[PDB]
Order: sequence, then structure tokens, then C-alpha cells
Amino acid sequence: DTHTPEFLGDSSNSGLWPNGNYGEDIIIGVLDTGVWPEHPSFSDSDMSDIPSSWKGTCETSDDFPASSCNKKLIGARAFSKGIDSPRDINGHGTHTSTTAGGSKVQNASFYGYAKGQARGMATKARIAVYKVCWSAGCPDTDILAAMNQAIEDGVHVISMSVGPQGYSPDYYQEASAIGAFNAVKYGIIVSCSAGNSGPKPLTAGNISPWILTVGASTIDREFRADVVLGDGRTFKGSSLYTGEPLQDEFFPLVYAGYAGSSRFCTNGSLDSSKVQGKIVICDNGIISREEKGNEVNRAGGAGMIDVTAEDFLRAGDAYLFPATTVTLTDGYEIEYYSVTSQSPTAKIVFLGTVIGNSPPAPKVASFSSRGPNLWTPQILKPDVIAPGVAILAGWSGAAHPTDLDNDDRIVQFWLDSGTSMACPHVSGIVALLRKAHPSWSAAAIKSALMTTAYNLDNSGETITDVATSNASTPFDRGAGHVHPDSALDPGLVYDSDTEDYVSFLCAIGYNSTLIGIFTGEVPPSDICDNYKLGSPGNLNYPSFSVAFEGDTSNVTYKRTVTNVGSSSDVVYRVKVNAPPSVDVSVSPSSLVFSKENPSLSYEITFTSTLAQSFGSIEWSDGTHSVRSPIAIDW
Ligand SMILES: *[C@@H]1O[C@H](CO)[C@@H](O)[C@H](O)[C@H]1NC(C)=O
Repeated sequence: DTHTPEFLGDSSNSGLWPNGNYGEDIIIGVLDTGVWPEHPSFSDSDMSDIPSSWKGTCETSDDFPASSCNKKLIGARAFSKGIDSPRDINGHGTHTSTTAGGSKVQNASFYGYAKGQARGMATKARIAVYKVCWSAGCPDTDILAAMNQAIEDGVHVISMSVGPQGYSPDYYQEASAIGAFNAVKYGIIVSCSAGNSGPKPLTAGNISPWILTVGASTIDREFRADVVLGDGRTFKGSSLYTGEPLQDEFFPLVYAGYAGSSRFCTNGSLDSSKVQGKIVICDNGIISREEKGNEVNRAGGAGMIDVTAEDFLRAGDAYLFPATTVTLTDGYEIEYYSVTSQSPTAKIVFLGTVIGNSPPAPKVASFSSRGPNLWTPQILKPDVIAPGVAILAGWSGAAHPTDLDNDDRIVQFWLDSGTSMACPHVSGIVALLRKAHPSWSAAAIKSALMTTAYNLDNSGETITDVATSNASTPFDRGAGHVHPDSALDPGLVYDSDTEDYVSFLCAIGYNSTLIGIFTGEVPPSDICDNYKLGSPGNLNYPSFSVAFEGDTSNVTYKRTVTNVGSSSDVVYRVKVNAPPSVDVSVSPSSLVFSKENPSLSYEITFTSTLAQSFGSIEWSDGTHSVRSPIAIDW
């Protein structure tokens, strides 16, 4: 996107973009709807030859020519054995691959909206496309085939904006869990969407401890079309209206519930004699916001105010006729004015793309799937948040912004929302860290993003939830919002390997048969005799999650921190922000690293003095802060 790198603090002056070489020579595998190869984001201008280490290929066709793949887009495979080409007829695959690794495109916009240079977070990375998503859906057998193939091909990062529609299956049933487990031993980082079933709890998916589970948040950008009434009251509105601008004049205002047989502005509901030259107020439901604009237009209306069912706005309404979207409560004020005033009038003031500190940002997206982790309460999910609301990236040439009959618009760049949009921002940042830190484990790269993630919005208050207008919790934002320039130099990391993951599979009570799904062998029945993790919460993880069985319960977890800073002789001190109704003790409270001792362990005890409660711990030396959120359930 044209603004997210700037919101993330990426720049060519310093930090992760230069030290990671914009991801030069890192390969990102994208498991999604495929790709639209005829697109300027796949330009390979000023890029070196594909390294011979790369064992990937391009499955060619009339529909997908050999000339599709170049030095930038270096891979394209399709996986339909679960029930045709890697070509992207949806748009979603082009949007995500392009967010993670798109070459720089000048003057990118959606009809002037979000205008700037569109850049992947890893602008110089190679992209390998693994099409696993068809109209029927994304079959488990094809997800697992593509992950195992991306590993064989030699990608560095798997970006997977695919997951369960609602509540998640258990690990052994999830392709993502099995695939990502295999990717670990090769240092391959797996970045996944948390899902779009928020704000209700327990909805997070792709929740394996060895996956970087990403939630969605807002940036400091709105797409603004305000309503002014004739009595001088003003209301915020949202629009991606793409047509000729409306006259800067007041129009007579009428509600569809008065002017027609339907407050929903269904086909043929408006009486033309009541809506000629009028702005018509339509209530949300039955049909899309844009389809309501077709009815207002058919009946001779000048414009449309759509009233949403929610008390917040999310940009995404590519109106073909002049219109703006307002909240439930603002809508009713405008409706009540339209019905009770002698001569009600309104103007829609189209302000376009607006960037500023009101409302504050980031906020956790209402739709972002939420913890707790449904299967393992002792693992906090999701892990981080990243931009996922109204993100400009690449789109399919075979897809209109809407499914309206009269929508013929073909765009290079579309604004889209989801944990789908958040995940590839993280996959791109992870590519950058891989280049800056070639020796780090997958776990160490993730740890670095989590222990530097920020938790205050640009107003200085705890990041809020769009759904509540109140402070969010770690079940909403994980360890916080990615801070790429800080993640380059985290000081300490919480490292983990495949053997730690087997100990976790043993701790959650999987028998040898289920462990064998992950390890790819028939282990002996007594395999878990050889693993002694205890609680799943003892897995070396950059966050803490406690599930108290009783009111006076106490829980102790073990962690190990590894110094990855440039100085071997460094001293860290712990600071504790204890959750309400929990006493927290850390032993030891000081860690003295040296060449002899580059890794040190500590124990943290949580004692209930009591529902859910939150806090944090941090380890600091002279220049580093290693922060971990704490979540408590009773
Ligand atoms: C192992 O666990 C699975 C899933 O719970 C179960 O269906 C299977 O019968 C188990 N195998 C043995 C030998 O207990």
C-alpha cells in the first residue's frame, strides 16, 4: 500500500528497510487465490537472476503463459486435487502477494483514493504463488500439498491469508498446523490470518504456537464523504464513490421509508415522483449498499445516504452513483430531520482520502478474530496486529469492485479489509528480518516482532477495540502492533525448535498416532515418555496465558531468553505490571549475559488473589525493551 509502510515507520533513511535490503533475495510463498501476472507489482526491473537454490517452477497454459513468471514472480502452482491455472479470477491472491512483496508502482490509487506509490513491505522480495483457493473453497489436502511444496521449492516465508470461516478445528485437523510444523525445521516462518469472526471471543484460527497469528487493525486514514443538513448539523460519512462529482449544492432530502414501499431501496420500491432531484436515505439490508444506489438512480434521485447497522464506519463502498455511508445513530438523526422538518435539505461533501490523528489509530478491527486460543488456553492468540482495514494493493483484471450488472470497472489497485490484509504486512516484515538476520530460527524472528510490538495508539492511550470504543486486551491485539524498526534489534529472543513443538503436542494429550501426523513417521506408543514440558504454558513463548482452575490457584512457567544483541556483556532487569487480582513473581529478577552464558532461564509465578485480567512484564538493559503480555482467565 501507498501509506502503510509510512504508518509502520519503514523508511529508506534507516531501520529494517535498509538493513533487510527491502527483502532482496528473500522468497515469499503466498497460499491464496493465485495471481494476476499481467500487473505492474510483478515488474522485475533492476533485479538479479533467480538463484539456482530455487527448485520452484511455473505451471503454464493458454490462460497462464510462460511469460507470466519472470525474476520477480518466480513460482506459480495450482492445487485442486481437493476439488485449472494459478490465475487469480478473485483478486484476493493479487492483493495479499502484492501487500507482502509487490514491486514499487508509481501513481497507484483506486480512482484517486489512497493515491501514492504502492509497495510490498518486502519490495525487492521474490514471490512464489501457490493457488489453493477455488469457488468451492480452500481444500485441506491442497493447503497441506502447497505448504509441503513451498518447503521443497525453498521459500523463506509462507504468507497464508486462509483459515476457518468461524471457530477453529483442533491442530491435528488443520493443514496450517501440520504444514507450519514441517516448515519450522527449515527456518521457514509461517504468517497466517487470525480470521474475520470478531469481535466475539475464541474465534482466532491458525493458532498453532509455531505460526505467527496476525490480527487486523486500523491506520490513520479515512475515505470521507460527510453529510451537511440545512439546519447546519454535520455527520461523518464514508465513500469510495468513483463517478463524476456531485454539484456542491444542498438538495431536498427524503427517507426511502416515506418515498417508497421499502426503507431498504430494493429494486422498484421508490416512487420517482417523491425522489426526483432528492438525496434519498436508504437503511442497510437485503441488498448491497451499491445495489441501493442503482435503485435511487433508476428513480431519478440526485444522491443516496446509506445508513449502516453499526455505530462505526469501515471504508469499502465503491458507489457507481453519488452516495456516502453513515452510522446507525447518525442515520436516524438524518431520517428524523427528513420526516419532521418543514423543508429538509442535505449536501454530501466528498473530502476524499484523509490522513490525520482523529480518530486515533491503530484500533483493533471489529471483525478481527479474537482469543482466547479455543484449544490451548495457556497459549495467547492472536500474536500481533498489523494494518488490515481499507488497504490498497493489487487486484484481478477479471473482477469488478462489486457484483452489480452495471459495474464494468477494471482496476489495478483495490481497497480491501480483513486479517487477510494484515497477514501479508507481517509476511513482508518477516522477509525483511530474515534478510537482516539469516541465522535466526523462525521462532526468533517471530519473538522479535512480539517483544517489540507497541500497545499505545497515536493519542498515547492503550490501543482500543473498534467494537467497544474502549481499551482492547491481549485477546484482541496479542503482544501489540508490529514495530518493524524496533523488531530489527530486539536484544533478547524466546527461541524454540521442533523438539519443543513435539513436547507441546505431548503436553496437550495427543497420542503417538496424532504426533505422527506432524513428525511424518509412526512413532512408538510411549514417545511422550521422552518429553516433560508439563503445562502447555511452559513452551518457550514470547507471551503468557494463565487459566486458573480455582480462586487461590498458583501457576509457575519457565522461559529461556537468548541474547541476539551485538554486545555479549549485557545486563537485563525485569519490570512487572501485574494483572489485577494476580501477584506476579519473577526469579531471577536480573539476568547477566556473557560470552559463557548467551542464554539464561527464569521462572514466573502467577498467584490468584481474586473473569479475565491482563498485564505485562518487560526485560530492559541500556537500549532494549523485551515486553511480554500476560492474559489471565479464571
Ligand atoms: C489416538 O487419538 C485419536 C484421536 O483422539 C483416536 O481416534 C485414536 O483411536 C487414538 N489411538 C489410540 C491407539 O488410542
